[PDB]
Amino acid sequence: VALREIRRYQKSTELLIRKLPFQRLVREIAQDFKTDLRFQSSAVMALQEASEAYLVALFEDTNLCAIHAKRVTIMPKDIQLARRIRGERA
Amino acid sequence: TKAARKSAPATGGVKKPHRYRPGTVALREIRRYQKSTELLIRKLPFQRLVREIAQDFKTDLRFQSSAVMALQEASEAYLVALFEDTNLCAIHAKRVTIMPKDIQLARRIRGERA
Amino acid sequence: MTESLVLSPAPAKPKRVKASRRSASHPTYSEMIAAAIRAEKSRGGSSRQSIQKYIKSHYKVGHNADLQIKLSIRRLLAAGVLKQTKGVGASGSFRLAKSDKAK
Amino acid sequence: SGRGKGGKGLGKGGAKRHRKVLRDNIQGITKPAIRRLARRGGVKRISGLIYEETRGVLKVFLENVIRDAVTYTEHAKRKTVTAMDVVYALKRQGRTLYGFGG
Repeated sequence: VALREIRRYQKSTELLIRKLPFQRLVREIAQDFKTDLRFQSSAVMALQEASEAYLVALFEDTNLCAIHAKRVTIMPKDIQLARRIRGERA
Repeated sequence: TKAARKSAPATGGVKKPHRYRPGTVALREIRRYQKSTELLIRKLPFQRLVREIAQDFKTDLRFQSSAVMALQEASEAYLVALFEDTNLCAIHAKRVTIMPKDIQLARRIRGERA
Repeated sequence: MTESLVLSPAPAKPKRVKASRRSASHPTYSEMIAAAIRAEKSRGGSSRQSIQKYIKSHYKVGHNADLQIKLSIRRLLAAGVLKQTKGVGASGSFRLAKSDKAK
Repeated sequence: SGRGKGGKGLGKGGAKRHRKVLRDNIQGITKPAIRRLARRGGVKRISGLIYEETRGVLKVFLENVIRDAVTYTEHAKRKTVTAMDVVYALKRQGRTLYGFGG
C-alpha cells in the first residue's frame, strides 16, 4: 500500500504539499524580516518545487541511511546523519 | 596437578610482556594523530602514482615539488574528512567498524557517487 | 603469577575437590561441562542457570564461577568440541560434539 | 631454497628487490597509512576491505583533479604543473586549499 503509491508519485509529476499553507508559511517568515512584503505568484511556486525536491533528495538519502543500519524505517537519527554528512547542518 | 601439557592453568606467565588490550591503543592513537601536523603519506609513492595517471591522460610532462605537496594535502584532508564522515555512519549502523557499506553511503549523500 | 600467586592460598580446594580414587568430582580440564551434558536429559543444550546448577556440592565458586565458565566456553568453542543451539527464550543451549548422527 | 616456513630465516617469502618500476604503483599506501588517516578522522576500528576501498577512492580523487590539471597545463603551454594549477583544479569544486598560491 505504501509502496503501491510509490508508483503513483514516481510516475506522475505533481505538487505534494498544500499550495496556500506553503504561501502562508513563507509569508510569516518573510514578514519577520520585512513587514508588508509582496510575494509574486510565480516566486512562491518556484520555491515550492525547490523545497519539495530538497526533501525528496533528503528522503532519498535517509532511505539509504536506513538500509545501511539493517533498517527499513527512517528515524530522526537518519535525518541527523544526512544533514551533517552533507555539511548542511554541521 | 601440573599436567604441563594443557594450557588451562595457563602454563606460565613469567615472561609474558605487558601487551595493550585490543582497541586500547586506538584511544591513545586518536589523541596523537589528531594533534599531529605532519604529512601523513610519503611523497615518493604518491609522486610516482600521480605521474602515472597524468602519463595516461597526457604525454610526458614535468612536475614541481610544490605541486606534489598541493595534491597530497588536499587528498589527505579529503580522506580524513571522509573517514570522519564514515565514522558517523558506523555509529549509526551501531558498530565501531567501517566497511564499504559505510563509504558507499557517505559517498552518495555528499555527491561523490554521481 | 596466575599459576603460583593465586594458587598459593588455593591448595585447600584441591585436597577435597576434583579427581580422587573411586567416585569423585571431575577435574576442571574435562567433564565439568562434558559430563554435565552427558548427565542431563531433555535439554537440547545447557543454559547458564542449568550449568551453574549441575555443578553443585564441593566446588570453588570464587571468581571462577564468575568468569572462568565463560572463558572455558569460549575456549571449547575455539577447540570445536562444543555444538550449540541459539534462542532467546533460553539464553544459550550448548551441547557436546557427539557424533552419533552425522551433521 | 627457503630454510623454513616462517620469517625467522633469510628471505623465505616475500623477498623483494624490484622497486615499483611498473608494479605496485597504486599500492604505495600501506596499512598504517590508511590507519593513520582513519585515526585523524576519529575512527577506532576499520575492516579489511577498507584498505582496497580507500585506494580505489584515492585513485578517483586524483584522477578527477588531474583531469583538469592536464587541461590547465596545456592551455598555458607550461607543460609543468605547479602549485597554482592544483588549486585551480581544486578550487572549482570543494577542496579549496589555501596553502599555496600567489
